[PDB]
Amino acid sequence: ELTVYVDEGYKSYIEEVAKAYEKEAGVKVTLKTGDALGGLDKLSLDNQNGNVPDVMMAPYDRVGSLGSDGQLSEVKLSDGAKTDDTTKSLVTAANGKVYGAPAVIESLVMYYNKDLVKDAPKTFADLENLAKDSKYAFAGEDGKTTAFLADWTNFYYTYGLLAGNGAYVFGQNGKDAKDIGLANDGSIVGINYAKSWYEKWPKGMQDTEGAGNLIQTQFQEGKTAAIIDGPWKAQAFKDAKVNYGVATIPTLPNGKEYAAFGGGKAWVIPQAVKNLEASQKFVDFLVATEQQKVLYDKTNEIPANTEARSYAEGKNDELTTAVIKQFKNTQPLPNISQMSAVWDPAKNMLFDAVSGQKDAKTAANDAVTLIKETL
Ligand SMILES: OC[C@H]1O[C@H](O[C@H]2[C@H](O)[C@@H](O)[C@@H](O[C@H]3[C@H](O)[C@@H](O)[C@@H](O[C@H]4[C@H](O)[C@@H](O)[C@@H](O[C@H]5[C@H](O)[C@@H](O)[C@@H](O[C@H]6[C@H](O)[C@@H](O)[C@@H](O[C@H]7[C@H](O)[C@@H](O)[C@@H](O)O[C@@H]7CO)O[C@@H]6CO)O[C@@H]5CO)O[C@@H]4CO)O[C@@H]3CO)O[C@@H]2CO)[C@H](O)[C@@H](O)[C@@H]1O
Repeated sequence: ELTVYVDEGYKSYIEEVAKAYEKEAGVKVTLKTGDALGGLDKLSLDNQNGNVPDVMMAPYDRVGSLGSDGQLSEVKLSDGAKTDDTTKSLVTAANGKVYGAPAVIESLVMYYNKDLVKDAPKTFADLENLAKDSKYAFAGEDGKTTAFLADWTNFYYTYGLLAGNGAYVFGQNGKDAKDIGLANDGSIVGINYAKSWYEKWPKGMQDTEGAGNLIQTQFQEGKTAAIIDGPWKAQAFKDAKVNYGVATIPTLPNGKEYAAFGGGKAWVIPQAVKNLEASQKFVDFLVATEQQKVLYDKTNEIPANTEARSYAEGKNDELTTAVIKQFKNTQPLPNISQMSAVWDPAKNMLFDAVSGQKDAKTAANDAVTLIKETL
C-alpha cells in the first residue's frame, strides 16, 4: 500500500528499506523503477489521472519548479531528517513552502584513473599537459585527445567553468530572475576556454546526443586520465571495476575554483497521492539517520541528513572528501521556477559556440534573449 518510483541504481536500497519499514510500521512498499527525470516530466500528466507514485526523487531545482507549479504536495521536515539551514533552503520554493525532504547533497567532482596517473591533476594546466602526452591520442581523427573529458554541452556540467570565470545565472545569488549573467565577460572567457578543449577532442564530444556514453566508455576502458562527473556515477564505476580516485575539480586557468552547482536530491510526494500522511511517514523514515547511512552504504552518494553525512565523512572515502570540499566552492543549485527555462537555451549556446557556428558572445546573447523570453 505505497509505491516508490526511483532510478534503477536505488532498487537494492529501496528493497532493503521497504523490508525494514514493513517490520517497523505495518506498510508494504512496492518499487517501480525508471528514468528519474523522465518520471518527473510526466508527473503533471499523472496528477491529472491520479496515477502517481507515492514517493519519488527530484533534484532540488525541480523541487522548486514542480512545487511552484502545483505538482507536489507540501512536505514536513521531521527532526529525524537532520536538515540544516542550507538543505532546508534547497527544498523551499519561492513561495516559500517546502516540497521535499533533503536526501542527497552533491557537487560534480573529478574522477581520475589511478592506473593511468600517479597523482590527481591539481590545475587545468595539468590537464592540458596530459593532452600533450601521446597514450591519449584518439584513433581515426588527429590530433585529438581523450586525456581529459567533460560533457561541456550539458549546462549543469559546464556551469562551474563559466562561474569560476565570473558568470552567473541569476543575480542576488540565484534569486533575481531579471539579472541574467550568462553573457557577461567572464562567461565568455569560460565558453572560449571550453571551445579550445573541443578543438582537441573527438568530434563525437559535440554530438547532439550521446557524448555522455563516449565519456563513460573512454574512462571505463582506460583511455582517459580524468573526467568531471557526479557521485551518482560511483556505483557504475565500481561495477566496471575502474580503479578510480576522486579529487576536487582542478582550479581554472584564472586560478579560481571550478564553481559547480551546490546541488543534490530530495524525496518528494506528488500532489495527487491518495494518502499524504502515509507518504510523509515513509519519507520521514527515508530521511531518518539510519536509512540515510544505508543510502551512503549502498550508493556512495553523500547523505543530506547531517548525522548520516558525518558518518560518510568519517568513512573518509575519496569521493565523500571531494564532494564536501567542492560543496564549499559552489553556489547553490537555483530552485526558482525560472531556472527551468535556462537549461535548453544554455545547452544550445554551448553547442553553437564550441562548434564555431556562432562566436561565444553572440551565442550567449542569443541564449539570454531566449531565456528572457520564457520568463
Ligand atoms: O550524452 C548526453 C547526455 O546523456 C545522458 O542524459 C540522458 C538522461 O540520462 C535521460 O534522462 C534523458 O535526459 C532527458 C531527461 O530525462 C529529460 O527530463 C530532459 O531533461 C531536462 C530536465 O527535465 C530539466 O529539468 C533540465 O534538467 C536539469 C536538471 O533539472 C538539473 O537538476 C540538473 O540535473 C542533474 C541532477 O541534478 C543530478 O542529480 C544528476 O542527475 C542524475 C541523478 O543524480 C541520478 O540519480 C540519476 O537519476 O541520473 C541523473 C542523470 O540523468 O545529473 C543531472 C545532470 O545531468 O541539470 C539538468 C540539465 O542537464 O534540463 C534537461 C535537459 O533539457 O531532457 C533530457 C534530454 O532529452 O536522455 C539523456 C540522453 O540525451 C547523461 O545523463 C547526460 O549527462 C548527458 O549530457
